[PDB]
Amino acid sequence: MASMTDQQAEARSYLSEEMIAEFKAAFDMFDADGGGDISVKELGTVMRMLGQTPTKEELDAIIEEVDEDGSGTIDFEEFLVMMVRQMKEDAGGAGGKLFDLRGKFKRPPLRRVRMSADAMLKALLGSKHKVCMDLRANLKQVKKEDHHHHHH
Ligand SMILES: C#Cc1cnc2nc(O)n(C(CC)CC)c2n1
Ligand SMILES: [Ca+2]
Repeated sequence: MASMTDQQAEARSYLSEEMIAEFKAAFDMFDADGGGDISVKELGTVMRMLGQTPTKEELDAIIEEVDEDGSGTIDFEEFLVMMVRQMKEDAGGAGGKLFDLRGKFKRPPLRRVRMSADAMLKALLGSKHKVCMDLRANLKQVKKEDHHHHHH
């Protein structure tokens, strides 16, 4: 835990103390059994609950690209990286788009599309979301060396 060379450490460092305190409630979003690991099913349930409707392949992919253990599983730090992923690409991503083409007040609705991490957390947490969403990034990014090959 001292030799920070993983993606979880980054996630933990890209957030803020009070915001992490709010993320504590994230376990309640689905609530497996009061203490357990979450899989594509459980996760897919919560995310489809916001109106979106993807495939298991989508769920696995987003977890796999961050899963260093080679097993998509959500967990203490594994959960954290998930939440940061949406805000990460929204702040500094390449190709990632919320499909928003109107940055105004009379803008389109939820549309059941990939919206901001803020909007989703507001729905997932059930309006408990009040912390300031600050993703520590800038106008700098590059290609990652992360590319896995395995099918389960
Ligand atoms: C629950 C949940 C959750 C948390 N963090 C995410 N970051 C993402 O990109 N997603 C989905 C789209 C909402 C990927 C398909 C995330 N779902
Ligand atoms: Ca895992």
